[PDB]
Amino acid sequence: KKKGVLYVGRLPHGFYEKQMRMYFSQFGPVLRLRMSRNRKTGSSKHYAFIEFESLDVANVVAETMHNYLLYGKLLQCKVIPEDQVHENMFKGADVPFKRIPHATIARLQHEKPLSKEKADKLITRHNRKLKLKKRKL
Amino acid sequence: FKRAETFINNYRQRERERIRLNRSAKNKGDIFVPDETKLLFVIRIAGVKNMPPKIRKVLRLLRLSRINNAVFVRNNKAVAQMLRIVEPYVMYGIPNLHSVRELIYKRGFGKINGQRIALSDNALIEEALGKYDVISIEDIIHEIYNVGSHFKEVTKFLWPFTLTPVKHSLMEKKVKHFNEGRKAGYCGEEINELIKKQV
Amino acid sequence: ELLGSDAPLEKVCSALLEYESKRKSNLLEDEQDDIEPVWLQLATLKFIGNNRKLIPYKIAIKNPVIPSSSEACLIVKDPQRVYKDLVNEAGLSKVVTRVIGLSKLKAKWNSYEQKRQLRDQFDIFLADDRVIPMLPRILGKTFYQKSKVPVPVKISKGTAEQLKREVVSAYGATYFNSAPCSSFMIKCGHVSNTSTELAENVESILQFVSKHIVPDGAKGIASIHLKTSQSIAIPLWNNPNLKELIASSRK
RNA sequence: ACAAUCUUCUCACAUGAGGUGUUGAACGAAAAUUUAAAUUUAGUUUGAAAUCGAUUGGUGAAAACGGUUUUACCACUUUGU
Repeated sequence: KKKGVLYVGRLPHGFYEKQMRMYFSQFGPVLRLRMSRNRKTGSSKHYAFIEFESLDVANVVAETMHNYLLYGKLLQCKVIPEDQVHENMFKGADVPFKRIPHATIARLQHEKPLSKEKADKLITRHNRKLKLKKRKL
Repeated sequence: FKRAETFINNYRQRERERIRLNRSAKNKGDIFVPDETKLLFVIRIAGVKNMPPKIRKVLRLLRLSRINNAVFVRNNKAVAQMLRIVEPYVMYGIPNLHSVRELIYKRGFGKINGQRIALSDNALIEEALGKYDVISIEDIIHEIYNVGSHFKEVTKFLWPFTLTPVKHSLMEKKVKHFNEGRKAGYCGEEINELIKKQV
Repeated sequence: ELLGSDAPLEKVCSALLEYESKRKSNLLEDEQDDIEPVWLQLATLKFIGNNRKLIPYKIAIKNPVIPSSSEACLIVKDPQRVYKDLVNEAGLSKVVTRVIGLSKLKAKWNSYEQKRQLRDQFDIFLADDRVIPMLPRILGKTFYQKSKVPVPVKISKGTAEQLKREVVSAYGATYFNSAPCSSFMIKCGHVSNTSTELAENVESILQFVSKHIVPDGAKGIASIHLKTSQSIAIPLWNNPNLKELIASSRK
């Protein structure tokens, strides 16, 4: 009935979204699963949130997987009450992350086909850029 | 039921394979291509769940889509590149005359009408490969060993072998994850010993 | 002169030293001779790096940037008794404080806390040339992001005199870690260096950069600045031909 | 099945080129840059620590019927020889 949201922390490296759903769906159906990831690189933040169709199922999973010695880490499973569970907390759940290679895009942005007008829009007033430093002197 | 450690263990193995594949393919486009032999014997030793799709496809191209499958392949650059890609799962070496004869005489099955049919009589071989001057098992053996003109046709006709490890000893029957001690990679002449245990 | 047919050095660095000295403004007990380092900035017209090459560039310099009192941890391929004996034989104990085999480094320091403890125990981490590739693992971002990158000391043959030569060369050389970017910062020294010494360091670094970092050297160079951890990036020199170089390259 | 392939050196002629591999979070200075967000980046703190804060450009590989959903490092050599 009530959708129970479960926080899992201290996830061993490799216990990611596919592994969590495949494992936690055993206890019962899993509605939305999102494991936090860094903006720049998309690497795991080692904690996640899961939605279970019934709060009682989330209670059972919390009582069985909390302090689980897994790959040298104790797995922290605790149910978040709905009053601090936020509606946006599942934003981007079940959707694979896109590792944008900002270094690669910036590389192409550095070395891409360019025309005379864009070169003029690049040089601008570099003399003023030098002049600003000269005023700082 | 499955426990969380297996899911993590699978992931670490998958990323282990991903790192190996990138290293082997990128900046390591070199293969040693075992020489002084035009024939190779390859057997599928291991397999992993959620196998990388590139490995999954290369295995079926080599016709090693199931564990304990054994295939005769021609020693060339193309096979060696694919064999390097799927190295951790396959054991390969140089089969001698005794192994090739024994494998064909004892564990050779032909794809007749598209089913696995035992090569018990030369009548089927003559009917299936008569147009290539292949009439007997010995014709199959000669073609395979010498890599003749119709080596491509003979290999396609031949069904992959099933060299499942044999557990005769009481210790072999009891120990866990027994696979005869089958290592992975290139063994050279040792595959004849592995063949001798199976045939 | 290699820069743009001119060398606007000397005066620029003397001014930087005068600025650094002049902007001076409990008591503490664990004091060191640490001074603000000298940072040479260099902007190129293209990304000099395809990917972060976690192996530093042994830019040989005549005024060492590493203080001679710095303790060194030597990372060698196992066995470890062999190179411990060689260090003692060559009298590097005051310099090569600890020698660690590779497997022992992989086993005894597995925690990040253990990795951090080992990292802070030493000032420089020398590593055998044939075990550098292993070190991106076993050390992780605790070393390779927190300003402790192992140095590739070449001790393959392993005799007393080569060890001494490699170590003194290791201290005598500055290091830069190539990363994908157009602008990069290289250490030239510290304020304790005189104006002439830093200028000697600058020209030697630029000679190394033009050959082994920028494929087209000075033509690839866009602008150069001198700086410390806090000061203005004082422009040492700017390209006089970049107006046409950018047009030719970006077409 | 909490086991697995993160390299214990290469090639060329003492010399040159190569090795593609980094936990997350927090604090923080001032610099070059590129086309407001993005790349390098001093210096620090930390039990493999965690309670919303996800950024969103490009490449195609299979099912499916030219759309559609599925990849949980597919990155510009860009997802199945």
